[PDB]
Amino acid sequence: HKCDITLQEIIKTLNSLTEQKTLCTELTVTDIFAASKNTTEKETFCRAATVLRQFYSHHEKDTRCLGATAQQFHRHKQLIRFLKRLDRNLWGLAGLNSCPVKEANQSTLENFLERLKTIMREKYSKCSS
Amino acid sequence: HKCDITLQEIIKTLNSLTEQKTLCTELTVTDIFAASKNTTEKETFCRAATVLRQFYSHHEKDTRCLGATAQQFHRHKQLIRFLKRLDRNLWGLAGLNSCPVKEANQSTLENFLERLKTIMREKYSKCSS
Repeated sequence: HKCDITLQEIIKTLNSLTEQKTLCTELTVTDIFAASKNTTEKETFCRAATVLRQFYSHHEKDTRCLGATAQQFHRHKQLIRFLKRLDRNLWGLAGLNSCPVKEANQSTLENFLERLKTIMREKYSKCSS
Repeated sequence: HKCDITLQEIIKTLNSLTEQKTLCTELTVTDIFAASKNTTEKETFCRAATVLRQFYSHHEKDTRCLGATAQQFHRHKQLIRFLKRLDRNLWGLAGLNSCPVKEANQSTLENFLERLKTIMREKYSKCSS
């Protein structure tokens, strides 16, 4: 499903995420957008899903991210919860579960989500205009 | 040719370009990096070459870019001259001349060159480590 409402759902989760700033948004994921050989939309999504799942799963109980204050902690749980939401939407959208993340270069989660946001709006615009 | 010295030559031209700031680096090229379906390394290069050639060719004698002072003019010619150098290196590297730039979203040349720079360092690292 390409022009599915799942898209607006990924876009809405992306929107919230790219605003929320917390201790963990500076940590790095494998820049699956540093490729030149390329894969395919389904692959691409499974891959972006793969790094995202690895991340929150590696940073759910991370001491560097848990936050000192209550305001910090709320942000982290919001981060983890929405990262899971993005993941849920991207897995079913891909319909894949096979992923060769052969990329070496890392990208901060922040700049990663910004790039995902762009790629998704490209999909969206191609689904209307 | 993948692990060719042509790579260091693209990387060196990229390095200079991403430092030089002129009136025209805020103008937009077709974000050929906004794709999800993907193409291939050869294709990718022909495409990045395609947008780059369209750009300098559309902005060589652009009134908005020519610059008032002498210092401004020097920068523009340096911009145009190196954009041509990047193009020369990317065309032969691709070995292609067929390009379907079906992307709608635009990216500022500045943020475009930064992304090319990243993709190229990925190639470079895969050629050594």
